[PDB]
Amino acid sequence: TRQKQELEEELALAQAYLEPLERLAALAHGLDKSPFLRVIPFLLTEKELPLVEEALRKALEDRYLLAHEAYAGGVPALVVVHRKEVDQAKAALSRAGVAE
Amino acid sequence: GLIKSLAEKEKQLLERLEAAKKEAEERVKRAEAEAKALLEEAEAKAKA
Repeated sequence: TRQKQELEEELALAQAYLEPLERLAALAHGLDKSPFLRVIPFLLTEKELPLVEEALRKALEDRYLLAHEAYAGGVPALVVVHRKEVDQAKAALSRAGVAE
Repeated sequence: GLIKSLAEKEKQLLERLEAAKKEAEERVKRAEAEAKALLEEAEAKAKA
């Protein structure tokens, strides 16, 4: 009864999030263990994306890469920033009301 | 953007460190070789 319950909970997570993580992973391929760059994953909906893009761009200038791929709704979006411009990017999301 | 620009650039930034470690080691080895042989000449001479 614990094993069956564990499988259902497990299956539930796997079902929700296989496509978002798949999209986010591709986006930050090799970028999750390079000291050089820092990446921040976050979820965006179609309506939400223009505002976010403008908001990042004032915070983080033109020394950033924002690429996104579409899961089945909106997009899980990934921003790539230099290490120590991490805070500038997070402030921009927090201020928008966008969670990680 | 597109991640293929920075993805395939990283694997050149990586080569720029790597060739650096080479020519650091391979230079300090020569000097050690020149010191070793110099102090050997200083024996061959001293004993002669």
